[PDB]
Amino acid sequence: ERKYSTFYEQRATLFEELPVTSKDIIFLGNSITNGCEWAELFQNKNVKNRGISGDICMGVYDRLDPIVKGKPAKIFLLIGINDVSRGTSADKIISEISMIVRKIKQESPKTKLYLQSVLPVNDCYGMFNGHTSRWQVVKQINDLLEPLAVKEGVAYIDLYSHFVEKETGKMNPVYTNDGLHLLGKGYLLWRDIVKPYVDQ
Amino acid sequence: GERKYSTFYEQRATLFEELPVTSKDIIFLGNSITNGCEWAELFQNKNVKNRGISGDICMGVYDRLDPIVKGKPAKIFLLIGINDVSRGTSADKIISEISMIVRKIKQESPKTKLYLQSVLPVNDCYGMFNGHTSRWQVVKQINDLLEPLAVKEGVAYIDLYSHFVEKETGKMNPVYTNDGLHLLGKGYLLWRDIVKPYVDQ
Ligand SMILES: [Mg+2]
Ligand SMILES: [Mg+2]
Repeated sequence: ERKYSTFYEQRATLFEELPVTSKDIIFLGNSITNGCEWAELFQNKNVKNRGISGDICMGVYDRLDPIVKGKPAKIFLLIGINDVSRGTSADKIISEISMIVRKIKQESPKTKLYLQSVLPVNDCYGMFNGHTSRWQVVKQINDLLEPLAVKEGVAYIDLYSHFVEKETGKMNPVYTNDGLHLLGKGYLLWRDIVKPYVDQ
Repeated sequence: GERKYSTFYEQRATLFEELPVTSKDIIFLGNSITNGCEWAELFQNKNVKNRGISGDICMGVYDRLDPIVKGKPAKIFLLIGINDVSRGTSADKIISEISMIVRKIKQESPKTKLYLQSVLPVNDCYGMFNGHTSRWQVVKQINDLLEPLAVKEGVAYIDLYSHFVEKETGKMNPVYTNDGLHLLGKGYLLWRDIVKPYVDQ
């Protein structure tokens, strides 16, 4: 909306005022990143939120500078579900994620970059139909995102296999109250999956 | 619309239920104006924690005190009411509900220092959140009563409003906002400057 536009500039202007240091562990993405208290979840003061609700691949791309100038230890990226909601193809989304990977590697070569599987979605709550109705695209993106990681020599994290239900290909509803965002237990699963990579 | 705000509240609330609160913790508690900051970064203080929920109202804050107060935090910083203003709620009923937050906090964690922060001015200039912005006058009505309440209950009143407002208009200085309601980074630096002395008492 005009709200997501305005919220973007609020969060982006704030991040411009906060220093990133070489010890930092950045979580970078859309609402699913924005929704967490990352330092609390890992109990690690070097872990920082660079999530913006409604963010898309090129929104993340356009605000790398206040993050990369700090040369953080780690970036955990989760992006693309909002690009799905706009009818963008997995291939187009992969090309944009490529720009982010290559920009990070060039501006901050020492940063460990971890590409996180797009999370599954679920239309069972009848919300975010632009997202939940393109549930098949989640798999499409990750089947390309993993080889993108191998080619660019960066880690791929499979969150998807944990959050997904075997026989639907949709978000386990115990992780979500809308089919898109995580409840507490959703972030506790994330924590258990990614924790070993926060402590590499 | 209100469904996304309702589900977002349960999302933030259930996460806070999994996040332990301790005797050293400094809590920023309130609505999207609290939610929007990275508090521990703003104050370079690992003890400072975000319990902001976009869209929250006084009774939404009241109903979620348990997982904050049971850890007996060092400080709570409260900023709440503008979403109640947006529902046509009177400054009197708002104060009434803020008074129940204050007594629950004292009762459950009496060593917790509580700080009551002036409700921030709004500005209809951007034509956004017209529920909030048309009612810019109700801001100062709440604050006229909020300072005497603090004094009554023996808790701090922090005046943010006098720094954010344009005295000529009675509205949010557009330099701190792109929508009439929420803060730009600059907005949060002005907030830090005002509150850091209370954060470090
Ligand atoms: Mg559920
Ligand atoms: Mg402005």
